[PDB]
Amino acid sequence: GKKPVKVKTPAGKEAELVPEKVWALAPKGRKGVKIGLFKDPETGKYFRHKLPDDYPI
Amino acid sequence: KKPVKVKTPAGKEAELVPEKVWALAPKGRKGVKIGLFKDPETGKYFRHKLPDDYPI
DNA sequence: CGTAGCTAATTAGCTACG
DNA sequence: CGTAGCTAATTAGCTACG
Repeated sequence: GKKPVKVKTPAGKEAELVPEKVWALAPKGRKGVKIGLFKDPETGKYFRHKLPDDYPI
Repeated sequence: KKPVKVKTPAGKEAELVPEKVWALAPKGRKGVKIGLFKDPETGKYFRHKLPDDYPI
């Protein structure tokens, strides 16, 4: 079970979505941010967003 | 559009035209003029100092 | 201090083409 | 039709000098 993330949707509302896919966006040598792929349940569209630094990848 | 004599990160010397130029200066100081270059050898970008007379 | 935008990975959502 | 190729969008640290 992948943990849900609290995100402000592109629509505007807040929601506890669970990422379709998770990966680390980082230039070599150092860690960067964690990016999750989300699907807006409302409009059906996709959007990316930063994840908490301690989110399990 | 004027070429600038820069030392590439690759190590070689080249006469390159900067894609983007601007002034990197704090308040009250002159600072420097910075150019955005692209190493033709590797395709890698790098910043470098431009002459103080360069058109910004 | 000060500006500017590349860099990394990922894929949906296009367009393009054979 | 099927497939291949390009971009938008997502972060923050990095680097250039004086």
